[PDB]
Amino acid sequence: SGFRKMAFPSGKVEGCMVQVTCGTTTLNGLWLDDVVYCPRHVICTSEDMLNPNYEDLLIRKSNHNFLVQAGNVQLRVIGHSMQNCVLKLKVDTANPKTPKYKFVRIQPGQTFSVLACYNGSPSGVYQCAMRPNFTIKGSFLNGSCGSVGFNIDYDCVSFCYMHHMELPTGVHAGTDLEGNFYGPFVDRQTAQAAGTDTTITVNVLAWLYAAVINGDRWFLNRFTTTLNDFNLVAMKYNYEPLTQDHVDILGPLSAQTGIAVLDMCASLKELLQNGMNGRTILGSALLEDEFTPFDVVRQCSGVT
Amino acid sequence: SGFRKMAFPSGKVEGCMVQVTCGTTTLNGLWLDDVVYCPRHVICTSEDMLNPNYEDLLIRKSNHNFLVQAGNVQLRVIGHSMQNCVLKLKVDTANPKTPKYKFVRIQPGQTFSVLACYNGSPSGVYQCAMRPNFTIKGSFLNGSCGSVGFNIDYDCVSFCYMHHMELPTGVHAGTDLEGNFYGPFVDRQTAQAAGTDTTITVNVLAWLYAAVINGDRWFLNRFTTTLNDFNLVAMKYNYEPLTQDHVDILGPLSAQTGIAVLDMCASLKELLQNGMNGRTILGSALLEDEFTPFDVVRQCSGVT
Repeated sequence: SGFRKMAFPSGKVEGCMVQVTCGTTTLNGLWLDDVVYCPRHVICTSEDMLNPNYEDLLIRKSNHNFLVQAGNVQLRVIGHSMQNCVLKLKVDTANPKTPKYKFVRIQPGQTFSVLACYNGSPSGVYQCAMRPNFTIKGSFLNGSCGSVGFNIDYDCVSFCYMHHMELPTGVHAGTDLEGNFYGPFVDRQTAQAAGTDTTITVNVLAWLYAAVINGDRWFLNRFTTTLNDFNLVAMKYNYEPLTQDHVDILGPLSAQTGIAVLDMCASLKELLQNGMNGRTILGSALLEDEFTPFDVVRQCSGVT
Repeated sequence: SGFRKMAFPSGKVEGCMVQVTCGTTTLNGLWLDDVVYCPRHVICTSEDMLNPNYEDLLIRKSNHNFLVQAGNVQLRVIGHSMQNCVLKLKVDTANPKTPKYKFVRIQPGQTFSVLACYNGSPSGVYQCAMRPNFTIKGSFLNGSCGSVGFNIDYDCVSFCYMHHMELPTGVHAGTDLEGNFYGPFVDRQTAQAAGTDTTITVNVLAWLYAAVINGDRWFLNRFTTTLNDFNLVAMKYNYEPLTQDHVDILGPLSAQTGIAVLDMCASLKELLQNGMNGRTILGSALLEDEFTPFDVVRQCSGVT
């Protein structure tokens, strides 16, 4: 029993982190096979970041200008290319600790673990969600760029995120491992405002199911609702519309608890309309939306 | 910027987890040097757990009755002893992945990372605090016993916790790595009620400092207080008494933010008396007490 904001074990990703230095800029790289992936803004002076022309900046860089250190051993850079907003540094040594891996582009509402790194060294691991506005709410200081987000499926690391930017509002923007930003963000120090940070309704419902499974039941009510009725209330509270796809995804939690998804929707409707009245659910005074239905099943069943 | 409930990177501890089986009971062990540490209740049938005589139960066990598997390779058990509530299984092979390590007994209010494991396989990592009543609020299913709690200081793992028990209230009890329970708990399936789960005041204050550092300032007020005045309010709200030792420990956060500890105490006093009025602090609607002053400094400075 008990339900915790749980990250994937980070060892497999720890073995992939390196330091990348170009001129005076140091950040993190991801070493898989004989390629090191890092944010292309490694080539920028903070001055460059105001209006960088990356293709022009990159012309002035050679293989020997990219200093790649794995622990306290230097890797030899034999090639470099830009793919979207990431640099791929070809090295002469395959990472001997390369796990089975994939690159995946996640959807908003999907959760992942971040291994926060500085100078290629892991400092910590925490669980995130891709927000509906394609930001994440991370913990990233200067030097943390190139820190990665991931999921693990048994022995296969799916990399979904590389850290690039903090917006002036202190929220975070990055890319997939093909270097494509999540959302409309660019690797330039300019005005970039995030859109509405809506609540991930399907994740809230998953977490309410987690609460019931774990003995927190005070919020279960005598009501039901419809998708359309619930959605009128979701809209008012800046919750994402709930779709039949979401209801289908919650089916196994519905089944396990014997609470129909639309009944749990009606419980969530009353919580939105009435608030918590100073009560808590799984040690939270707000409705948690950074657990997916898959997360709740995994944690409640003990998948390794 | 941003402040997250962050666990230590778990790789060093992942390399230490093994499976221990005795008869039909399987749980986790910690492999350091040529010793595997596991809960002594590995020798119990669920029947035994009602009133176990561990010395008597252990007489019927030989080295070959303890099956220890590290990945899918069996370790040869050449000795076994009971120390308090843990078994030490001597194996013929030193763990080649043994990190630098210490065994530490933590105080209530101290935080640590848990690597939740099943069948010697890591499922997840999360951050805990030793509660003032010497419980932890974990996420542990059947098979999770022998999962460990730890802190990392650069390259040295300090092991502070081994998981043993869930109380009927769904909170968790375990030992240090010398096998001494935290608090008054015993490895017996009997009535064991936890005492008052008080709030770790010094950790709340640390987290309020983290909030200010991260731009969340709405709760800073025009007031100050005294330790004695604050403590009258702490008592009423089941907060731990604040001591001059706590004020001294908060000194670096006081210094960095320029907010006197007793001024932050007066902000916390108003939050207790007035509540949050539907506002949040670092994405929480309650006062977070599972960050130590050391945690806040580490995260806010980016220690690896």
